[PDB]
Amino acid sequence: AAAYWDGDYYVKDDGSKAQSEWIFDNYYKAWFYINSDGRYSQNEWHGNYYLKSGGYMAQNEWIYDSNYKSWFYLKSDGAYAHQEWQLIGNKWYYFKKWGYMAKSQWQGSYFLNGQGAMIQNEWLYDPAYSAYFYLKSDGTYANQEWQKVGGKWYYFKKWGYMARNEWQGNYYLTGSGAMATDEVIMDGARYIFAASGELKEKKDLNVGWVHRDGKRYFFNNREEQVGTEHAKKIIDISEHNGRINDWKKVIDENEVDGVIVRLGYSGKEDKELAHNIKELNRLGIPYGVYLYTYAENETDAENDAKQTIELIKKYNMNLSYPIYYDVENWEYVNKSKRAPSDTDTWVKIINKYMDTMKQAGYQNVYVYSYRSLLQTRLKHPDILKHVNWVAAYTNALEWENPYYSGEKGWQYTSSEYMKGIQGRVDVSVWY
Ligand SMILES: C[N+](C)(C)CCO
Ligand SMILES: C[N+](C)(C)CCO
Ligand SMILES: C[N+](C)(C)CCO
Ligand SMILES: C[N+](C)(C)CCO
Ligand SMILES: C[N+](C)(C)CCO
Ligand SMILES: C[N+](C)(C)CCO
Ligand SMILES: C[N+](C)(C)CCO
Ligand SMILES: [Cl-]
Ligand SMILES: [Cl-]
Repeated sequence: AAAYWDGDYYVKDDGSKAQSEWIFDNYYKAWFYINSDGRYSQNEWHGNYYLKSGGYMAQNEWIYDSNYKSWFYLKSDGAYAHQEWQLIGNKWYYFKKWGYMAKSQWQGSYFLNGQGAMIQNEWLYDPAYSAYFYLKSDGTYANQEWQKVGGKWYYFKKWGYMARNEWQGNYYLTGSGAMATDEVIMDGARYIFAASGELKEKKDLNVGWVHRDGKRYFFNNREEQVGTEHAKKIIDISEHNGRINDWKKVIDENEVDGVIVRLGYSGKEDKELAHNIKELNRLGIPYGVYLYTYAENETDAENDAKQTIELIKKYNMNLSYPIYYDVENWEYVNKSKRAPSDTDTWVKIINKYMDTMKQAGYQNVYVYSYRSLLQTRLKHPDILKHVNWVAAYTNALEWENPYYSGEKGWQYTSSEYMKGIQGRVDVSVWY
């Protein structure tokens, strides 16, 4: 025996201490870097190599470096992988310049997940491109082709963008991207598809707001009249519609009878509320208001009512339509919290909001929600008695409420285009 460790120092085959050099220890079967001070490197990098705790050079292994806040992979010769792909534990990883593992990002036509692994047979919504992509079996994005995914057909355009609300040859991609296999009503027409997706027939329809025999009516997509000649066209607006440049233009050109204006959501005022109220008041356009709730309990509900009342007085609101508690299956952007799923909690929440508003002197207060929620979570006599504005973007509402009787609204669309407004608009028929 000749060469040996002496504390932090290494004595070579001769009598001399190692200095500024790599040594291979046959006992450990490992490489070590000895520094200019004669001591082994550990828990640190030397050029392309990482020396682990105790000095051992990393080889064929992952290292997480807390200083760089990144994973690195040391190859068979110990050098860090960089600007290259590596197959490790039967998954593909990509290493960027300086060895940083790619994560939650594209590398050309491939996408690396939060763990660094190349994704395969997976949907990806990328906010950076504002669209859906599908990573195929080989990891590359679907491109200028059909893919059958989860038992349904989707079409991918140039650069991988999932087709939606559009045609591809004889096939129509619906809003979810899924190929139409039934019927689609659009363009004032009914499109009938084979179960296999090819268009079979188009039939023109009597639908929407129609002026007929000297009067105006609303027809649902089943070609059924909703209400009478006095049916009203009500839009609902928020900061999400942007700044409305010319309110009078919107009203006249689109024959709009009234507006429900977003107050905001629990704890925050809508950015366009001040402007919208100023203009609607100035022009004497009839309006009501709504608040999107993130309530979890009666305390939140009371706070919602307090907020509502504060805003009404602040902006001198003149309410021709009701105050609406907009109740949906809410979820925090960060997913930390979501709406209570039980009916009894919502009975408490909704009635606390109503009671608080009523005690404050506001007697024209109702609930808005979606048909699906009203059939399930919100299906209770003490909730339904307050519901007179229902959303269902369907061919007919086909929903009865035994607990409310009187004037009511059906929000039949969130995709209408109107003169004087940028982008899509929510519209209701009031009857
Ligand atoms: C491997 N060293 C000898 C350098 C340290 C472990 O005792
Ligand atoms: C090159 N080293 C000596 C640093 C180790 C094995 O490649
Ligand atoms: C691996 N890094 C390049 C990030 C540091 C070592 O030189
Ligand atoms: C170590 N990674 C998390 C980077 C990949 C292996 O699961
Ligand atoms: C290594 N690549 C990612 C380029 C191909 C594996 O499918
Ligand atoms: C999928 N895109 C082509 C749009 C970007 C990533 O390569
Ligand atoms: C594209 N998906 C099928 C994942 C849903 C779209 O909303
Ligand atoms: Cl390297
Ligand atoms: Cl619904």
